[PDB]
Amino acid sequence: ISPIETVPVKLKPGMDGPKVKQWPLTEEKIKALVEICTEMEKEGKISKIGNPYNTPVFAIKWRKLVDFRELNKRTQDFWEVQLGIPHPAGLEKKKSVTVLDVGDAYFSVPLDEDFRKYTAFTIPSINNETPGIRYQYNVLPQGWKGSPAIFQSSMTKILEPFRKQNPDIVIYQYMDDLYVGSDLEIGQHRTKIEELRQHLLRWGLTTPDKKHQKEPPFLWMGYELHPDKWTVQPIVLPEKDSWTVNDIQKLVGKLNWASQIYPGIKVRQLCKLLRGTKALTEVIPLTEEAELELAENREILKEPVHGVYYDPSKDLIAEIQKQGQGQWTYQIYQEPFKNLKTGKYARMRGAHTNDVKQLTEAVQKITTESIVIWGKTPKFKLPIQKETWETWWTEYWQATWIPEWEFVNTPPLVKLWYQLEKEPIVGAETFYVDGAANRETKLGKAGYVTNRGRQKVVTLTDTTNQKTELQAIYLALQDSGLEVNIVTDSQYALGIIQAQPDQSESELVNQIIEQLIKKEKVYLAWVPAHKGIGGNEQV
Amino acid sequence: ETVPVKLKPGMDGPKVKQWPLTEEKIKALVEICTEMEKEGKISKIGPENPYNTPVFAIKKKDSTKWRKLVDFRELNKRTQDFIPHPAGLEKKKSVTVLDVGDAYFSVPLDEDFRKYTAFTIPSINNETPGIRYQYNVLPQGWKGSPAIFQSSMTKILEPFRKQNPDIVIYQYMDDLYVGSDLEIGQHRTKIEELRQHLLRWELHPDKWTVQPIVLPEKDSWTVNDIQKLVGKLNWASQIYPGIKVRQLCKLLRGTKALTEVIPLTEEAELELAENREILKEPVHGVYYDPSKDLIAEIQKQGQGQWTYQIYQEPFKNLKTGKYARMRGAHTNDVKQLTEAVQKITTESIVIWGKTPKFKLPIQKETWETWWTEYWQATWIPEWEFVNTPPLVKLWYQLEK
Ligand SMILES: CC[C@H]1C(=O)Nc2ccc(F)cc2N1C(=O)OC(C)C
Repeated sequence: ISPIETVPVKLKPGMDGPKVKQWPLTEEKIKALVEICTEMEKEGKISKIGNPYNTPVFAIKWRKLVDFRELNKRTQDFWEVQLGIPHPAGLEKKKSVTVLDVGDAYFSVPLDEDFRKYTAFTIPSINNETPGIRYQYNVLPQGWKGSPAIFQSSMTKILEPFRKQNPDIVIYQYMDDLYVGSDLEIGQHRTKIEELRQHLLRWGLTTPDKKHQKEPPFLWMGYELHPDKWTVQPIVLPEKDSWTVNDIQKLVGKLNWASQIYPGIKVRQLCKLLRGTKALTEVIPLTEEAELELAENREILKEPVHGVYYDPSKDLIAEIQKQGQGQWTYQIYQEPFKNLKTGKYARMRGAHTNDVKQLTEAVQKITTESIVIWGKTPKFKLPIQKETWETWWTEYWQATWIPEWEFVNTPPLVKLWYQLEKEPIVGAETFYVDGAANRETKLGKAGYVTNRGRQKVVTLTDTTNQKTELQAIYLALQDSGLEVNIVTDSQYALGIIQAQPDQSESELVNQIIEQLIKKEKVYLAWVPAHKGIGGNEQV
Repeated sequence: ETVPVKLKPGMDGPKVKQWPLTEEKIKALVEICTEMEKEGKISKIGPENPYNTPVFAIKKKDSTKWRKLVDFRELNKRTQDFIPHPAGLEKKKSVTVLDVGDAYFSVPLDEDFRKYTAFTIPSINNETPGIRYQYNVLPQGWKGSPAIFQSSMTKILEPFRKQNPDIVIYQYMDDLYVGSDLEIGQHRTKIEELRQHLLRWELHPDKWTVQPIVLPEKDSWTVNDIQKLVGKLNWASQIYPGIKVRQLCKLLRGTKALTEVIPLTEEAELELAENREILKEPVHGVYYDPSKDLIAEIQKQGQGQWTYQIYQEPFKNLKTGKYARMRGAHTNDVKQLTEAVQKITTESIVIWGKTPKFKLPIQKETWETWWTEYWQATWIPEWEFVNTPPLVKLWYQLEK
């Protein structure tokens, strides 16, 4: 009947065909369907039949709608159609690029005859009684689990030839589209498209004539695409006198998206407006800052952000910036100031980490991205001195790495905010710290005793097991000279501190970190708790 | 002719995602994959096949050509079950491994099982739908292959076995392990002899054990010195209950400057002495249990140094060791770790005939995006990522 071989489809093991009841429909909705199903019948898409299985048909001139939700639930799993699709930055410049809407192609593919029975549905009647008009599908049902999958594949095999015959011609199938591009001359190109078209058609595949086919630049996940370059679709920021929560959330969503392409976008103040909101429809007045912030953003969004495609014959370079603690920005280009890509990474907030570490992560994300965008790794231009890197890494407890990179002195630089002494400090006071707190009450004390006789203690209410110890340590730091030694039985220090964090979730920690950073020299030492170990036995 | 291989009861086929690959690697897999398809070893597949297994490309020990590698770990696990370990293999003066992966292609894979062997070749930037294939012959890496081929493997091996007995032959997956006490030249020359034989169709186990811990020795000791010494021993007492810190901890009373020197009491003196002696040997009563999983933990010591232990029960080591990075891996933590894991696994196979489960001191992301870049072995152990406890490190840092 049709060119293409069908693909063998099965119902999930054990399950069986749909058994849904056909809704009752108005006399005018029924007529509309009766007429559509006749045409479809004619065209050969559906077959008259009248089969245990049934699926509900609808009516939205009228346009019909069949609900396969049940069928689907019972349909075997397939090899999923990648939701990961091309990102402009990883595309090539083409002298030309066409698009072939094969919309009607869906219904142009044969359905495993062995499986059609399942698609059986029924046109109702005014007469709740009379025998409904029974049909079933011969081609891929609009809205059926397998459809997407199959169709692409089919398409794929049909191009296998043509592609092979035209190594200098790129074809991209997405949804019910075909982005065919190349570097041939307009006539050569035109001629080839027309060649592609008739080949598809040789398979019962229909495309629109040259006086229908869509035009450049093309819309792609946020960008307008010209065959020589891309520009970001300019984004429109509403202007209202009344802003609801919903409103602010959408906005923020939008703004955030922009941060990648556009530099300087902020939402801190806009985000504030969502505090303690009682309802989506709740109206929140914009504060001054929020009115301002929002303003500078409208200014930034005017600016046209134009970009450059991927030239496979040139270096791939990524440069990074620390826009704040835990905030990083990057741009990937091949030619100074002509980026194929940019982006920023949200202030990842951990339990305890450091900037060098964070930098390393950014680098890995970036890497994984490109491996995809370009199937290649960029040469890194990083705001950190090789000395810094070698100091930190060579000794960090955890396996880490950064691909080929070079130093780039563009403040603010990423550094080691402090380095615990490798050995105890001679002449520096020695604080023997300890903290204890009633497990259950959250009442405790924390203090130290030094070799110089200095002592102290504080009682703390509403505190935990760990918090005291740390506070112990905190105190010691406050009360010591630019050089100190601190002994503790805390397991938590041994790590969290000895692994030298310059940022944390724990505010306390944060404070200790501030303190640590301030000193000239700090040596921390750990000893087993509950031991005859002096100092520890004072505590 | 084929044996009806099946999945463990109620188990379904693997559906693992393909990780992104360097353009280069992709180009190779395609070249490779077309070859195999030509030779009918594999066949492109339909979308009605939802399973998948990751695949990738390597350039193992010394070559200008890429080798296709497939991660059947999941499949393996779901594959039904079906020669014991040569207790002496471990006891030979020298071992050599062999890649007999090829032998497998010479065999058809059960018709109804192939679907599960499905794999996908990517395309940079998803510019092309992946290239789907499924095996027709026994694939390299699947646990089923060495087995269903055991029959013809032994068959072709006997004549060489029976021809020498002073040599041991052990097969693990795609690999073959053989050891002899013969000197270097003879050993090798004999190996080639074996290859030749097979063609027709550097380990020295005697250094592996649990390792010796040595405590510091000093002219004079400081409070700190002693505190550290004490923390170590104290911990160590979870392995040796004879280890004692009583005397030492007494010297630690009062609140002296970390840097003040302390004179050692004769008691403390003997204590140290007594502990040194306890540590002169691995803890007693440690015996490999075949029914349990083998665990292999690793620590980053730094300066390219790496310690590791292989145990089944906590503080009961079957073996411990150090590994020092190879040449030209300097700036590469990942490469070294990768190198070591391979080494530790080979040594695990050699000894008990199976791979351990690793605990890695590296972030999942870091490991995942780069381990394949330095892998060379046909097999692939299991692994999890962890945070190294500071003491475990300091302790094993003390090995002789
Ligand atoms: C077919 C050529 C291919 C490509 O290499 N560069 C461009 C450049 C501009 C475009 F408008 C499209 C495309 N191409 C493509 O497949 O883009 C899809 C995401 C639409």
